[PDB]
Amino acid sequence: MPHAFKPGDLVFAKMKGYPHWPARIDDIADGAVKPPPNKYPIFFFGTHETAFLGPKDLFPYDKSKDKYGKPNKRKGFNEGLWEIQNNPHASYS
Repeated sequence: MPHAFKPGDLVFAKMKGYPHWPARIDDIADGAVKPPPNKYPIFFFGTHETAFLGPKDLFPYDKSKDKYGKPNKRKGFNEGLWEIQNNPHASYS
């Protein structure tokens, strides 16, 4: 059975106006800005941008990849598909 989301989990994350996007739940480094309550720090692969999202916008990657894991014209998307499949836990800083 599912647990709550934790750092390192792989997802497609949904933002208004964007396709479901390959991403991970990030850690929050000591001294780093914390998300709002009930929000997670989401790192989006390919763009390497961060937003704060709650679970309603988070789709576990294994369950969802057949639906959402297809190329897209949007900037950074296809790079992001490579990253989530091939090195999802690397430093992209």
